[PDB]
Amino acid sequence: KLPEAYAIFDPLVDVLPVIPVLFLALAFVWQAAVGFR
Amino acid sequence: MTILFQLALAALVILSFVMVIGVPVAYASPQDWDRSKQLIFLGSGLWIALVLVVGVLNFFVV
Amino acid sequence: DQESSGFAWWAGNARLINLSGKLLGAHVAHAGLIVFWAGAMTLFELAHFIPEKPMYEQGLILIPHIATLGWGVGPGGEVVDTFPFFVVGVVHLISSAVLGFGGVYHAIRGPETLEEYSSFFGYDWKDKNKMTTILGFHLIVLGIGALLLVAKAMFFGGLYDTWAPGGGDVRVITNPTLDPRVIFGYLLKSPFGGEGWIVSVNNLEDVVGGHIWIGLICIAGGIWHILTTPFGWARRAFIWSGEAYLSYSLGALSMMGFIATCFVWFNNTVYPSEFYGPTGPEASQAQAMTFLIRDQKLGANVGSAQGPTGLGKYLMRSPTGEIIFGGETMRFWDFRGPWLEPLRGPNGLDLNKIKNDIQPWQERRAAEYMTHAPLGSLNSVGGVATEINSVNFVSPRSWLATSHFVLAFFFLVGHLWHAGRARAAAAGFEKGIDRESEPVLSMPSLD
Amino acid sequence: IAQLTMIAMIGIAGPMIIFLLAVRRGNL
Amino acid sequence: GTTGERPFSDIITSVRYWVIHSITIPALFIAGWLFVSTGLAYDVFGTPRPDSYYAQEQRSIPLVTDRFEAKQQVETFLEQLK
Amino acid sequence: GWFDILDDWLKRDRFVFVGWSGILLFPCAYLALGGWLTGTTFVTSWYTHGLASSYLEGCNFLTVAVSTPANSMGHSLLLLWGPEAQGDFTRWCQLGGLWTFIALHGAFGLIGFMLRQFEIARLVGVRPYNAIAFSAPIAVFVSVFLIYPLGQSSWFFAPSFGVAAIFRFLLFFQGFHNWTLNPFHMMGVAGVLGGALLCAIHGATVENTLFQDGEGASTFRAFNPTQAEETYSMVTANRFWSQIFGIAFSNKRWLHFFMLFVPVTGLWMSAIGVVGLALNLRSYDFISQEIRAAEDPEFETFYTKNLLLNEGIRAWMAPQDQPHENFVFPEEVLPRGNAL
Amino acid sequence: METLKITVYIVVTFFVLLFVFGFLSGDPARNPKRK
Amino acid sequence: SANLWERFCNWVTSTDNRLYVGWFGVIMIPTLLAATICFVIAFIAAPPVDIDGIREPVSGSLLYGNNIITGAVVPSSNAIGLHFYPIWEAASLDEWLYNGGPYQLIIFHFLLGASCYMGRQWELSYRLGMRPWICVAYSAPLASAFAVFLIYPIGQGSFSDGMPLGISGTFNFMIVFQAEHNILMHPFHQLGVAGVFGGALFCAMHGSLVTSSLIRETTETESANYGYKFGQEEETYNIVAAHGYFGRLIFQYASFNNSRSLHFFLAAWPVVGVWFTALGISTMAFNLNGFNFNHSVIDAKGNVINTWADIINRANLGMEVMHERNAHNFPLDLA
Amino acid sequence: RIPLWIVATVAGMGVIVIVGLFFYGAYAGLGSSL
Ligand code: CLA
Ligand code: CLA
Ligand code: CLA
Ligand code: CLA
Ligand code: CLA
Ligand SMILES: CC1=C(/C=C/C(C)=C/C=C/C(C)=C/C=C/C=C(C)/C=C/C=C(C)/C=C/C2=C(C)CCCC2(C)C)C(C)(C)CCC1
Ligand SMILES: CC1=C(\C=C/C(C)=C/C=C/C(C)=C/C=C/C=C(C)/C=C/C=C(C)/C=C/C2=C(C)CCCC2(C)C)C(C)(C)CCC1
Ligand SMILES: [Cl-]
Ligand SMILES: [Fe+2]
Repeated sequence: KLPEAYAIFDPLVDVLPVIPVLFLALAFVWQAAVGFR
Repeated sequence: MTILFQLALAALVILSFVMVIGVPVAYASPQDWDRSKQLIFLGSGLWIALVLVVGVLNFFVV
Repeated sequence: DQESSGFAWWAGNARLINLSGKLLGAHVAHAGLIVFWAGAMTLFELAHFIPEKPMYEQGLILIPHIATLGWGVGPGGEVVDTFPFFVVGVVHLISSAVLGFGGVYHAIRGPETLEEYSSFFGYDWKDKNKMTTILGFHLIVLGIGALLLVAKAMFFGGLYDTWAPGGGDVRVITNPTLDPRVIFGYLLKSPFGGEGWIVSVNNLEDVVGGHIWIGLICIAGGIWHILTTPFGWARRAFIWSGEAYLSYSLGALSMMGFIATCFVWFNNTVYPSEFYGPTGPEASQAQAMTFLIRDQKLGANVGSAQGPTGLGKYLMRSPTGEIIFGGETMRFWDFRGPWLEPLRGPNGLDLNKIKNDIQPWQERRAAEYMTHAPLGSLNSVGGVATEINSVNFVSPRSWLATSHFVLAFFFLVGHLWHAGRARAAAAGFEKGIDRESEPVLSMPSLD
Repeated sequence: IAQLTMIAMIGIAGPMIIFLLAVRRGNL
Repeated sequence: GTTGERPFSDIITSVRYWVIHSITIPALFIAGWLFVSTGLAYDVFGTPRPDSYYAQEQRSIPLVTDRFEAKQQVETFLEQLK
Repeated sequence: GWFDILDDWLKRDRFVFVGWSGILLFPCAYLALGGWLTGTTFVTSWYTHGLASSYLEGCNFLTVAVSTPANSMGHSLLLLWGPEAQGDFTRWCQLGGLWTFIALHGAFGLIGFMLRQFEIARLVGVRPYNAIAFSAPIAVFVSVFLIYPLGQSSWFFAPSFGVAAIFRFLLFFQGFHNWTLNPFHMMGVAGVLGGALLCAIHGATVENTLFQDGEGASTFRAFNPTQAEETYSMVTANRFWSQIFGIAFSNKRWLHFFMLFVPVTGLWMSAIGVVGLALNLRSYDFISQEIRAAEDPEFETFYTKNLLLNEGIRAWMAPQDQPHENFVFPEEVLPRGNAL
Repeated sequence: METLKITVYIVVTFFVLLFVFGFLSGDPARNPKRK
Repeated sequence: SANLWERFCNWVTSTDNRLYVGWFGVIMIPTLLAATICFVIAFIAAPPVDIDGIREPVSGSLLYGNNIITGAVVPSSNAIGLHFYPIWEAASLDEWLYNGGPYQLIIFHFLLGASCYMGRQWELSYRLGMRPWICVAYSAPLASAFAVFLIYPIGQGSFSDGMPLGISGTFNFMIVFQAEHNILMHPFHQLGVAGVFGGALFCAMHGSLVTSSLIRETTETESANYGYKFGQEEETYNIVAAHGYFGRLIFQYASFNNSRSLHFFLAAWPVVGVWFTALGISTMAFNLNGFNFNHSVIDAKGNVINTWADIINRANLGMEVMHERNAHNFPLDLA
Repeated sequence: RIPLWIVATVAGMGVIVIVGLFFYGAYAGLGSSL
């Protein structure tokens, strides 16, 4: 498991992996905002 | 040392969160990034030290 | 700057084909996502990692990659120190921010083009020299990397050798096979049953050795390209454009994607069954082992046992005469593995060793691998499609192999697609047939 | 226990860094 | 290219809409939730609760075996504390 | 006259065209879709098949379904107010009344919908080849969800409305009817598979034989919504295929009619095959094969192999697939190969 | 039988050469316009 | 002679050939002729093949008691596995026909040629000045043959596990597959039937809409087809009347008015769907099978409450328990 | 007036949330196996 100290961040690291996907998503938020040019 | 470690490490997280939302809107709206080129620089510089703080400081807690 | 009067929205990234600067941001921001993943995932894996439990039973695919390089493990793949895992994970995670910075910068602040803001970095797709040169730079960076492995193995610690004399363990390779006849021999090996081509590497000497050759040969070509231009044919053969170059690299990854799929599925050496799961053939072999072992203890003479078809319940012969395990497992008689080798003789499985040299660690090894074959469902339910819920497991070898075949495939389509466009782009009709000069209309009727 | 707290913020973070740009109107 | 109806786009954007639907949408939601969470749904559809498939001992199924006296037969199945 | 005023209103060009047909379509179509969505989440199949079949019980989008009524019900229409349910709603649900509900309602909904096509076509003044085509899907629904079970013992053997609940319908037909070996089913697949080819091939042929009518790469905008010239080189397409396949179209009117024929004829054939499976008049075996297999123990074809697979399917499934038969098959009677 | 192997091998080499020396022969050139 | 080879290359690549023998063709034409000729001879006169390597020959040729529906070309022996088995690897033909030699000669040559056939579908498009990508549509059906004839065998460890070359032989491949992988319960397969059903659907959709909105130019007693001449300038149907009807069937914005966007969809749907189905067989070739919801929903006491998912499992066990009667010697089927 | 692109990305996450709750429910509910 995560080294004793960082344990408080266990929950945090639990979500980190999924982040990359968000970027692919974000690109769509953007285009929508800029009214699909 | 321990709390001192949890401070640096936790602050390093909030700085990143702020830095991550910062740098974009910064280069984004050219309403400056000259006055913010100052803010961003301090954010970038600070960050590095922080990582190095958490770095060396890790070997004392864990 | 760039909008609909460039490309359509859903083809947005193609508007960057001619904006060197911004097109660099992409590659630097992207390369961040890969580092980000690698790092963020390692920490995710470790966060769930349970030391006293097989890695393959925990859905790991990165920690076992580190383990192979001799890190945090010891005898038989026993996990000693989880620090190297944590390190590799956090280090990457950090560097992702650094790269990500540059990415974001070059794509929204910095020069939108490079050519003027520095002629050294700026480039021209058709500039056969700049291309062969940048390519030359990367051919060196990759070359040093290939040596970065050779170093870790020979000097900095070693790698996990499952074939370890005393039984699987971290070993320092200090005798890399450098004999070209052997090294390059692999490339001349058949890709079918038995002779397995590259995937047939079965010892670290060749691995380390082969990497030495690649490291050099690569940097050698790295310099050659810095100091040259494509010849004559090299120019009258290929298409020189931003897309065409992409395509070439697409088919390249595709091919490597297929090769990787077969490596993780078949190879035992560079993919230790101790960290990943047992290979497909290894598990089916293990069943034969297990039951030949069992029934023999019940007083059965394995050597002369006749099964339903009259072929040999436990032991039979391969098409070339060697003694192999019986049953449907006759198809995997090409399997070699630490646990099973000491039973093999000069003619295949020796009836005497099998009769009294079977060791306990082998019986439970066979049992272990038998009950952990790479069979499972999407929802992660280990076993045959007809099995019951209880054992939540799907071999890492199954995950890797499938994911990478899908990727490899689509990339071959990607290849075709970008290669087909480049050829039409070049010659100039990738946007429709010229209403006026319609080529077909100038050709004689075949009727 | 409920690290959904995390996701939530880093989730609204993405649209935010472009929303603030719709306010400060510029460079989208 | 048009008909009487007010262009969805306008409506999905009108602050009036949300002022209405911020109330209406969650309302329906919380309703349906309660429909399940209050066990009402189970009775509206005769659907067995996790503890109502078999009687404690019995391991047989309450298969309806005849059309006309089915309803009557079904009721009897609920009898054995099923 | 009110009639013409009633008409007037209906045939008014709205967002969602109503029409006379709509008076039949919308009521049913909505009830059909509704009943499914209802049962899918709330009603059970315990008292009917001894199966959990709704979200409320724990089933997921794949395992959920509106299961058929008991075998006891027979071919009963199972009306809410009929002898079975007796006006009671809850009972109705537990006796699988929602099946005949969805079935019969949806059935009329398909009549209405085709009528709609017919009605809307007339108004817009176009030919009704959209209606002719839609006869194929009707035939399928009619033959499979009605004609088939009408030939069997009861509605219980009709396909239950659900994803997984349909997969067993497939497996059943294999195991019991050896449906894959049926000439009509084959034609069926030949049409659907071959129809999904024409779709793909024609689409690709068009997109890559287009004229240039714009200066952009994304040639989509470059299209003239108001006819005129052909948007793609029909002449180039012809030469292409004529050299790569040897055969090629050259009459868009025929090429397009062909695209209607192939998948519609296919579905029709697949229907007839099932209409025969109702009476169990299947295409199970080849007599010449069985006779040689009896006398000669070394004769083995991929056909004989398959029949054994069927034997296993029937023996191992029948117990929990046909509860009303109270089947009890001792372990020793269960056909099995070696080891497995 | 050892012959057949040889023959086949030759035959396959022929066509495979014809193929490589083919696209090599300035294939991009071969097309309607730009070349 | 302008230069023999220079001419040769001009002929091969010539767009004036009745059939465009391309560069890819130079590999295609021979490989496909070997495959077909070997097939036709096999299917008609080949002798029994010990497919399962257990000395239990399965005859699948006409002359040996089979008919079109049952007959097939049987896969190479399981004793051979993934080993290369060319004619020159056998003491005699007699041995080669017994170990299912023809099968490999066929699958390898076909897959090879069928690939070049794609490569050609590009080449001619190039030589004619038309956009490429047609070959990319054909990449889906090809990627299936590959998945069914090569990927699955590599994955499963033997060519004896590849789909046989025959009607009934194919049904065997399916029934068994389902038992060992539960394909019907796999996302990729479902997307596959979606693409195929959808395809046929849309194929009927387009087909009908268009043919029904044709501009009149024909007599009452004259084929409506004649109202079109090969090499027309303007369109032969009212795509605006078509859209007008279909737009009213459902609702306007849910209807195509752009022939180009229509035809892309028409091609995109099936190809994408079949691409996934091909990835399904290629993924389940590494034992990553369909969803296993066996004994999922259980009651308050622990009793197992069956779902349709379970009824499917019984049907699957029957296939499992009965396939390859004499081929298994041990408990688990790991091959 | 509420900007469309926001109506979507909000209604969007809102769906990923509910559909994700379903996916969680598959490892806890009655549809579990435990
Ligand atoms: C893909 C990699 C890459 C490339 C090709 C470039 C290229 C460029 N960047 Mg740059 N950049 C990158 C990544 C990259 N960057 C990253 C990750 C960041 C974030 C930190 C930045 C941040 C950045 C800024 C802030 C700026 C540039 C600028 C520039 C341009 C001017 C060149 C210059 O800065 O000289 C720099 C001088 C060097 C040649 C010395 C670099 C030597 C370093 C210290 C060692 C690197 C070690 C390396 C990783 C290992 C390789 C060794 C191996 C071969 C053995 C140039 C086009 C400038 C620009 O916009 O001007 C137009 C500018 O202001 N970049
Ligand atoms: C691998 C992912 C990726 C990357 C790296 C890029 C990169 C890029 N795209 Mg892009 N794109 C992508 C995916 C990606 N795209 C996808 C999936 C689509 C389809 C939806 C598009 C569609 C698309 C279009 C249609 C266009 C681009 C354009 C561009 C370029 C200009 C960027 C821009 O317009 O800023 C806009 C700036 C903003 C509105 C701010 C965005 C927020 C930033 C970038 C994210 C911050 C990251 C992180 C949160 C902060 C880290 C800070 C920390 C390090 C301290 C740029 C090189 C444009 C172009 O052609 O160049 C002129 C363009 O027109 N893209
Ligand atoms: C491609 C490389 C790869 C591989 C081989 C794995 C492998 C694995 N991951 Mg993983 N992962 C990856 C990338 C990869 N990951 C990435 C990029 C991320 C960031 C999002 C994650 C995030 C992640 C998490 C958060 C977790 C894993 C876990 C796991 C393990 C359990 C597998 C699982 O349960 O699958 C189940 C997943 C599926 C069934 C989803 C299939 C999705 C397919 C690809 C969608 C295809 C649809 C298609 C694209 C639609 C397009 C068509 C349209 C355009 C028309 C397994 C070892 C788990 C673990 O470690 O626990 C033990 C775990 O918790 N991974
Ligand atoms: C991966 C990085 C890389 C890349 C992208 C290139 C790219 C290129 N190199 Mg190159 N090169 C590299 C690494 C690389 N090189 C290295 C490491 C070396 C040192 C060994 C060289 C040495 C080198 C030389 C000496 C030359 C090039 C040349 C060229 C150019 C033309 C090559 C060509 O026409 O091939 C097409 C080749 C064919 C027509 C022959 C195809 C037959 C192949 C080899 C066998 C069949 C492949 C098969 C499918 C794979 C199976 C595996 C096999 C082992 C069994 C091209 C730009 C040429 C040039 O133009 O110089 C500037 C040239 O003369 N390179
Ligand atoms: C107009 C569209 C429509 C149609 C065609 C149907 C059709 C049907 N519904 Mg239905 N239904 C509809 C709308 C429609 N529904 C709506 C909107 C609802 C929601 C309120 C329902 C709710 C509903 C339920 C709850 C049920 C049905 C059922 C049924 C079926 C059997 C009912 C029956 O026996 O009718 C009988 C036919 C008539 C009453 C028509 C009579 C017309 C004549 C001309 C009038 C004569 C009257 C006069 C008094 C007679 C004098 C004779 C004298 C000797 C006494 C049938 C297929 C049942 C079913 O599905 O069972 C499986 C069922 O339980 N429906
Ligand atoms: C926090 C943190 C961190 C990190 C961070 C990051 C880096 C982040 C990123 C983030 C992101 C990056 C996010 C994103 C998100 C996104 C989203 C959430 C999206 C959504 C979208 C949508 C929902 C869509 C919609 C739509 C539709 C559906 C239709 C069409 C149109 C549109 C597109 C609109 C760190 C590590 C430092 C540490 C810890 C803390
Ligand atoms: C261009 C563009 C784009 C893209 C972008 C990108 C791609 C980006 C990237 C980015 C990135 C790539 C980022 C990164 C970040 C990172 C970070 C920020 C980091 C952090 C870290 C940390 C924080 C550390 C540490 C730790 C540890 C050590 C343990 C405990 C926990 C923690 C985590 C704390 C888009 C599409 C949007 C749109 C268009 C434009
Ligand atoms: Cl069989
Ligand atoms: Fe068309």
